[PDB]
Amino acid sequence: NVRWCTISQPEWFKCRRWQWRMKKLGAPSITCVRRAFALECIRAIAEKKADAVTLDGGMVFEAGRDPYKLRPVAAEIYGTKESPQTHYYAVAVVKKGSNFQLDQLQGRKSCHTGLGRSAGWIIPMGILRPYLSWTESLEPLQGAVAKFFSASCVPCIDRQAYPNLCQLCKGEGENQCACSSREPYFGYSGAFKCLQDGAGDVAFVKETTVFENLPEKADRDQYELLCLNNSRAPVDAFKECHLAQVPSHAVVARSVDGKEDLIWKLLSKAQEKFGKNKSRSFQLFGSPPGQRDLLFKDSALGFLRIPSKVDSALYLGSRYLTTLKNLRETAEEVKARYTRVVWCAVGPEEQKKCQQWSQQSGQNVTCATASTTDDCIVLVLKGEADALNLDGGYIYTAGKCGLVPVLAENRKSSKHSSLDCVLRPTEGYLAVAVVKKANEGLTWNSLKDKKSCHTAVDRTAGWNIPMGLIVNQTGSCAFDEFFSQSCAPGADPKSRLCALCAGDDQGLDKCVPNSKEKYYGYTGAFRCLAEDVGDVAFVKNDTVWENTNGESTADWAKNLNREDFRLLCLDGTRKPVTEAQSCHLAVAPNHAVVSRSDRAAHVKQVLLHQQALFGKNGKNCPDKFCLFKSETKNLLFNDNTECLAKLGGRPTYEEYLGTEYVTAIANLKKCSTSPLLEACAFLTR
Ligand SMILES: *[C@@H]1O[C@H](CO)[C@@H](O[C@@H]2O[C@H](CO)[C@@H](O[C@@H]3O[C@H](CO[C@H]4O[C@H](CO[C@H]5O[C@H](CO)[C@@H](O)[C@H](O)[C@@H]5O)[C@@H](O)[C@H](O[C@H]5O[C@H](CO)[C@@H](O)[C@H](O)[C@@H]5O)[C@@H]4O)[C@@H](O)[C@H](O)[C@@H]3O)[C@H](O)[C@H]2NC(C)=O)[C@H](O)[C@H]1NC(C)=O
Ligand SMILES: *[C@@H]1O[C@H](CO)[C@@H](O[C@@H]2O[C@H](CO)[C@@H](O[C@@H]3O[C@H](CO)[C@@H](O)[C@H](O)[C@@H]3O)[C@H](O)[C@H]2NC(C)=O)[C@H](O)[C@H]1NC(C)=O
Ligand SMILES: *[C@@H]1O[C@H](CO)[C@@H](O)[C@H](O)[C@H]1NC(C)=O
Ligand SMILES: [Fe+3]
Ligand SMILES: [Fe+3]
Repeated sequence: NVRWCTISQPEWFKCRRWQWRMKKLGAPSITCVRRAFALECIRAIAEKKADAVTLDGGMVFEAGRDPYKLRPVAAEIYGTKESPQTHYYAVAVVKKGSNFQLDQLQGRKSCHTGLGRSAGWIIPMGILRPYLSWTESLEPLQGAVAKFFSASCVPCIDRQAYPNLCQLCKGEGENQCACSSREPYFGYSGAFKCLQDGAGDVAFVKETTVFENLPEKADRDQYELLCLNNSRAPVDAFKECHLAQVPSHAVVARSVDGKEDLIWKLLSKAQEKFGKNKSRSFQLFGSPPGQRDLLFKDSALGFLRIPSKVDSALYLGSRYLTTLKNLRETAEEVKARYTRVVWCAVGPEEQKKCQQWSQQSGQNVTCATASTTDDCIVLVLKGEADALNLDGGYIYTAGKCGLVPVLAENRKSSKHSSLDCVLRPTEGYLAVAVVKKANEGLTWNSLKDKKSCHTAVDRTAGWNIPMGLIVNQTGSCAFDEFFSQSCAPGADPKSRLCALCAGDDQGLDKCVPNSKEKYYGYTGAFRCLAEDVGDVAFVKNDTVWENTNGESTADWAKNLNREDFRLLCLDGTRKPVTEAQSCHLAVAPNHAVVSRSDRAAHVKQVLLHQQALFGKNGKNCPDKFCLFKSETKNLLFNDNTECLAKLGGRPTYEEYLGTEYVTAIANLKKCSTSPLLEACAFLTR
């Protein structure tokens, strides 16, 4: 049983018509909950009084927020049968023979589909905003818009407060300018009817609205499209004369106990039975004259199922998310947001370092925190954060979600002193497998059923290199059953890969992938080996050196003689820590700062500026703040980092990491699926 939320009597009548029509096809059953508007349904679903409803992108946004916390489980697909699309275009339709252009809309009368709707509100108001003369302190956007156009019809608007924005609305009193089918001028088709009846000079609807209302070209010849360059165009030239491409309408459900399986089941069979061109009796994507788009959009081809990790912000995307959120902020807030760089911190300790950086940077750098690196990637994707420095295996994940490399970590080399660190090339680190010397008979061959220590899952040295090699050599994909017990932060806490993880000093958050887990990272995985919790540690060369022989002042690593450890070589021999060059697993590319394509240049410029103040030969280091020092913790950047080096021209994730490593990651990735990887797949549609 799925409870569908309807916001009107004509929508309720279709649901009920769909409910009876379902029964004979066998499960699931559909219930028709009656509400008045979109937010009521949002609240109904959140309160478990209903299960599904289809919203427009502006509503999708609001439904994802607290305290609703709803996610889009399926999206409507538009377009043709052979040429589908899962987005649409917001356009401005004018009647042919008008002298106004897009700039000349002040003092005109307009038609809108709804307040806070994609094509009808959000999209057109982000374009008109310079013409608005909005002084944000005196009134809201609705107040600036009210004095911009003369009369109008924008349903859902406060009729009592902005009567001119409801003045052109064709509704009957105290139901006129309503947020549903009650107002005849509501919706895309209702907006077109407002233009067609000559009430408004322009209607803001989608690209197919004029095609669905005027079947013959002769009547369609009397309309035009206002383009962005302040020109005009014919209605079939929408793909060149639109305002923005907006993501399609999605069905939403609860994040927890959402009934998404039943919802999809029901949606799949309905679309297969009464879809577009499927039956004579019932049309799912077909609704009555005078009341279009009931439940779903009219002439929608079907439903595209959305991946579990994709939320409402991810579904909508940073581009739409910017424009929506930018309308909510002021010009100066918007200005300041683009200027500031928001760094993403993984964990508690990193956040503290970032906050110190922020205050020392005079709020030039701002922080955001996530508990994992993956969460931070997601925040970068959402636009909530701007950047973070990442290990190569995470860079793969970020690049597959479209983030690009900006600057790489560059430490002290053996050759140059000449060429500046910024202009000096990265050398790459050596991936090693370290053991205690006192456990003789431990070779690379005798590795099965031993205890292991990894920096984290998906990382280069602690994960991708040894597990990729082991999978290849075993010829199996069950890495969970290779070692007897491990500590690989990022695995299932109830699995055996988390079995040796410590948690904090209270022992909570065991196997978490951040600095609060005792055995996390380069430092923690060595510590795991050093304290004899595991038999092998997969880390880099530098870690062994930095944590032995008086280098580390930490009490666990303070009494460590470097001659008590060996390096397992891939030829079955052991070697001392001085011959890492002849005994390593692979060479890994250095950790780099990733960012979004449009933020990359700004982030780069800013990071160069910050490096001069707080870096290795920083002006404020070491008396004020040192960006690369974290008390051997490697918070934000590795403590050994000499500077952040510039990369070459255009490099993608594949170019930075390298074909061989990318393919190596690729083959290892076939053994297990990542939800985030599935979600980024869908976002790069
Ligand atoms: C595997 O990783 C190794 C570590 O990353 C790497 O060895 C490093 O190699 C680089 C260049 O290749 C060396 O850089 C050179 O450093 C010298 C100056 O070094 C001296 O001072 C540093 C810093 O000392 C201070 O800071 C530390 C820690 O913050 C404090 O403990 C210390 O008290 C100081 O306050 C120090 O690290 C060096 O110590 C090393 O060498 C001495 C003997 O010389 C040893 O007794 C000691 O245990 C340690 O091994 C040294 O005192 C500089 O003048 C040169 O121009 C150059 O920049 C690094 O020092 C070296 N690091 C270490 C820890 O050895 C290996 O190259 C790498 N292997 C491969 C195959 O890649
Ligand atoms: C684990 O095994 C897999 C499968 O053998 C390894 O992937 C293989 O990697 C090699 C080199 O990285 C690929 O070969 C290359 O092919 C190209 C184009 O044909 C050629 O120009 C290169 O010179 C090279 O020969 C090979 O295609 C690839 N195999 C598959 C099935 O993708 C993987 O690297 C191994 N893992 C680790 C950690 O070494
Ligand atoms: C912040 O950036 C501005 C502009 O580049 C610069 O003048 C200022 O000194 C910076 N402050 C810090 C501490 O980075
Ligand atoms: Fe819409
Ligand atoms: Fe690494």
